[PDB]
Amino acid sequence: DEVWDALEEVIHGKVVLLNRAPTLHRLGIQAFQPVLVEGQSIQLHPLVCEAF
Amino acid sequence: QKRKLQVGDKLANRHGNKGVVAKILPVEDMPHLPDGTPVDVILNPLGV
Amino acid sequence: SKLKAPVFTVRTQGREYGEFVLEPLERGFGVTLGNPLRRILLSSIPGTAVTSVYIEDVLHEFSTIPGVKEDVVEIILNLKELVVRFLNPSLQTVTLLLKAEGPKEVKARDFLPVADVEIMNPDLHIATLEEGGRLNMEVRVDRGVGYVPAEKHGIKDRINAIPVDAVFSPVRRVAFQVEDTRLGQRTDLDKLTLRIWTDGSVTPLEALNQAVEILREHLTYFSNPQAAAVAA
Amino acid sequence: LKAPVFTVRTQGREYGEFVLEPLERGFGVTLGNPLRRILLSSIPGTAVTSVYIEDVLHEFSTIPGVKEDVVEIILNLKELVVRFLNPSLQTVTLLLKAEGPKEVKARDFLPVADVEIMNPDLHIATLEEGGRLNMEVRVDRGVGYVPAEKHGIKDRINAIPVDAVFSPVRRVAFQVEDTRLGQRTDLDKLTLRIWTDGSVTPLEALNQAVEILREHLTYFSNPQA
Amino acid sequence: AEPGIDKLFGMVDSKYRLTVVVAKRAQQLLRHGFKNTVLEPEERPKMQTLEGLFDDPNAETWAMKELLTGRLVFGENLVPEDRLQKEMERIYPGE
Amino acid sequence: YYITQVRKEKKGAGLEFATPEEALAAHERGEVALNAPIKVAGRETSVGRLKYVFANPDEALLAVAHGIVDLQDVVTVRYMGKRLETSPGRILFARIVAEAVEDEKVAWELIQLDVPQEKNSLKDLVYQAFLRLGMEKTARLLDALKYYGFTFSTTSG
Amino acid sequence: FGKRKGEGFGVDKREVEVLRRAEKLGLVTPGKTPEEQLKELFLQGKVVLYDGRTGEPIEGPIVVGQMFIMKLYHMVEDKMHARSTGPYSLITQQPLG
Amino acid sequence: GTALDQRPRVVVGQRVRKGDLLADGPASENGFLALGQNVLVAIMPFDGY
Repeated sequence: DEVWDALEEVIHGKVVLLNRAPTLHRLGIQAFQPVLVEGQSIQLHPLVCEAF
Repeated sequence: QKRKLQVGDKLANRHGNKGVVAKILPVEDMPHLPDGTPVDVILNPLGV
Repeated sequence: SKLKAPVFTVRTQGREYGEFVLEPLERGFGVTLGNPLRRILLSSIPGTAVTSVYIEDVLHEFSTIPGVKEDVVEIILNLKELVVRFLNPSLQTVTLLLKAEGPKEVKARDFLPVADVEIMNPDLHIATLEEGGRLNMEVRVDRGVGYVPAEKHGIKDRINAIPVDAVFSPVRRVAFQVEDTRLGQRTDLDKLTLRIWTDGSVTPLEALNQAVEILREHLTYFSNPQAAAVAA
Repeated sequence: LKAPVFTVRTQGREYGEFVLEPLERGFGVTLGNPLRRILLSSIPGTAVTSVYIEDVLHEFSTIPGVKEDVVEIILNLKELVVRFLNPSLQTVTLLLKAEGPKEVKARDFLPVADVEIMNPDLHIATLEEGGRLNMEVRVDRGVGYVPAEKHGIKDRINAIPVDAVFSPVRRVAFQVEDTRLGQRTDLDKLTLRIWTDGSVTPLEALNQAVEILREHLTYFSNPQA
Repeated sequence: AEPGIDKLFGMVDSKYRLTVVVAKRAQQLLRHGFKNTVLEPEERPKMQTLEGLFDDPNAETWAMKELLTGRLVFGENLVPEDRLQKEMERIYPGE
Repeated sequence: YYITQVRKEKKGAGLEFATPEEALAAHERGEVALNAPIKVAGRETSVGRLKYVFANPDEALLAVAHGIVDLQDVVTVRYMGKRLETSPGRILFARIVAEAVEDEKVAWELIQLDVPQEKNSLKDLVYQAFLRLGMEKTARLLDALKYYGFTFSTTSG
Repeated sequence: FGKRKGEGFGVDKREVEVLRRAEKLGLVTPGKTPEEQLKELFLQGKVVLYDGRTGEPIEGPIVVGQMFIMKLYHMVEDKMHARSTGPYSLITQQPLG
Repeated sequence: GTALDQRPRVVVGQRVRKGDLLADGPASENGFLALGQNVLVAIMPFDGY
C-alpha cells in the first residue's frame, strides 16, 4: 500500500499526454492530470470527446 | 483463463449498438422496479 | 475496515453555512447516509416562521398601499425572510405587533419587544414609509417544520388577515457529494462531503446533529412486534 | 408525537414483511431506502469458497461417469446455502463421496455438527454407472461479493477457489403507502419486504442492518480540523 | 485549470515565454538545491499524508507560484550567462 | 434543457385575468375546482404565478423539494431586486452558473433564462464567460454544467 | 401487478407522484384509476422505476425489458500495454519487447 | 482463442427421436444459436456513466 502512496506522491501535478487515433488537428492530443483508478482502461472527460 | 466482464470490455446487441462497459454498479444503488428487482444494464437513449 | 473508523472533519463559518466531511466509508455508503440525512434536514427540523398577517386597512393581498412604497406582497415576502426564536417551549405562538408612521425605513427591530421572543434578524428590511405613511400590523409566528403554503394551513386571526407561506425549516439548503478517495491499493472508497445552509436560528452543525438524532430515533422504532401473514 | 406500530409478518426463514406506521410524511423513503441498500450489501453470510476433486487438477476438467464438466459443477456449487448454528464457525469443509448411478443432491453431503444445509434438493451433479465423485468443499462465512480471483483460497494444491457471493439477501422492496391516520392524510405507512435464502431470517438481517446504520451514525461523533 | 493562469499569460508578451521562464525556474529550483526559492516563509505548496510539499514534490508548480508574485525577474538578457551559474552555486550550498 | 423548460395546458375557457380582479380570486376558485390549470394563458399571468410567490430562491426550491412545485412550472420569484415570472428550473440554472463563477452579477448578465437551453445558447454562454471572466473560471463553469446536466438528465427519465 | 394487490399492496405514493407527471406529460389518460393508468403506461413499454440510491422515483416512466446482448471478441486483455524501459532494435534503436 | 467445448444434454435411459440433439455446440443453448445473454435492461441516461 505504501508503495502506492509513493506513486501518488510521484504523480503529484505532473501530467501525461493522451492521444486518439487519427490525429487531425492539434487537439488530437491533450495533456491531463493522471488519476489512479480501479480497472483496466483510461477514463476520459466527456467534454473533449469533441476534440478527439 | 476465465474472463469475467471487466470494465473496458465490449458489448453489443443484434441491432448494432456498439458499446463499452464503463461502470460496474453494485446491485444496491442501481435502478430497480417497484418489487425489489433491479435491472442488469443501462443503455443511453441518446444512442437511438 | 474497523480501524478505518472515519474522520469526521468540519469547516464551520458562522451560523449559516457549514461543510462536513466524513471519509473513508465503505462502497456506496456516502449515499446511504447523505441522502436520508438530507431528507431529514430539509423537512423534519424544528423551527419557526411567519404564518399569517393582518394589516390595518388592507383587505386583499394584491392591493397596493398609499404612504407605502412596497406592495403588500413584497412585505409579506420580507416576513418570509424573518427569523425569530422562542426561548422556552411554552410559547406555542406569538402575534407580533408593528406600528409606525412617517418617512422611516422600517426594520425588524421596530417590532415591539416580547419577553421570550428573540429576533435573530434585527436589520431585515420590512418596508419603507412615505409622508402620511401609517402602518399597523399583526404578524403571527408559529412553531413548525418544513414548508407549508398559504393554502395548506390557512390561519385565522382577523377577518382581514392573510395567510403567509410558512418557512419553518431553519435549513435554507442542503447539498452534498460523495466523491472517491483512495486508501492504498483501493481507490473506489467513498468520501462523503456535505453542506448545510441555515437561516441563523441554529448553526449547521446543530442542524446536522438533530437530524442524525432523528434518524437513530426512527431506527429505535423497529422494536414492537405484532403478528400477521398474508396470502390468497 | 407519534409512536409507530411495528407489525411483523413472517413466512418461514425466507420472506418477511415489516410494517412501520404511521410515519412522518416522506419517511417511507427516508427509512426504507438506506435500509434497503444496506440489507443488500453489508449483510454477512456463507458461501462456497473452494473445491477439490480427487482426480481433478483444475477447473477445466471433466470427470468420468459424470455428465457435468467441473465448471458446471462449481456453478451448481455456488448455489449451496449453508447455515452455521454457531457464530464461532468461520469455515466448514463438507465432504461428498458417491458412486454408481445417482443424481447427487446437496443432501448427499456428509452431515457436519453445527451446520444445516438449507438446500438439500440442490442438484449437485449426475453420475451414471461406475461414475465416481469425491470431493471436499470449503464453505466460508464472509461479507459481500468476493471472486475467486481476489481471495485465492486453497487448502490443497489441486483445489480451485470459487467466487463467493455471501449476502443471503435475494431481494429487498420497501413500500410507501398513504395511511390517513386520524387527523392528516399525508402520512406514510412503510412496509418493506425481505427475501432470504434461509441462512439468516429476514428479521435477523433487518436488525443487523439497522444496527449497521445506527453504528454508522455514530461516526458523526467528534469533529476536527 | 491550474492556479491563476490568466494572470500568468498577462505577465508576458508571448505565451511561450511563460513556458520557458517556468521551465528554467523549476530547473534551477531543483539544480542548486531546492532552497533556491524566494517564497517559503509560511504558506507555500503542500501535499497530503504528512504534509511536505514544503520540501520537494513538484518543482514547476513552485515556479508558477513564485512567478505569480512579483518576486522573480524575467528578461531577454538581464545577466551575462556565465557569472550567473557562478553566483548561483557560490551563494547556495546543497550541491 | 429538461430543467430550463416550461409547460402550458388547458385554458379551455378564456381565463382572462389581464383585466378582471374577479379573475384573481375566482379564477383560482376555478383553478382549485376542476377548471384552470396551473400554467396557462391568463394573458398577463398564469395562475401559477399568482398562487406561489417566492422571496428567496433557496425558498423557491425548498418548495420545489417538497413537491408543491416542479422545476418546469411557472412561478413568481424574487432574485436580485426583481419580481420575476420564471420557472424554478430556470432560476436554479441561473444559480448553478452564478455559483460556478463567483461573480453573480455577471453570471446574471450573460445568461438568457427567458428561454430554454439548447446547445447554441450554451455555446454562446461558454464563449462569453471565457471572454469576460477568463479561462479557468470557464473551466470550473464547464464542469459544473456537465455535473448538473448529467444528474438532472438521469432522474428526468 | 395483479399479484401486487392480493399480496396485500396497492400503490406507492411514489407511483402516484410519477403518474402525476405522467398524465401531465400525456402518457396516461386523466380521470382513470392508477391501476388502469399503470396498465396504459405498461403497454406503451414503460414502467415506474426507483433510483437505487435515493429510493425516490424517476420523474417520468421508463421503458425496460429483456434484451439480448453479447460479449464481443474485444476484451481488455489483448488491449492494455504500458512501457517504461526495455529492449531496443539493433539497426534502428527504437524499442521493442 | 475461444473455447469450443461440447456439453451433453441427454440422460442415461432416455429415448430419443431422429434429428433430436445430443450435445450442445460451442455457443448453443439446447440447440439454439446462443451468442450472448438476455439481460434486464432499462434504457435511460445515468450520471454520465
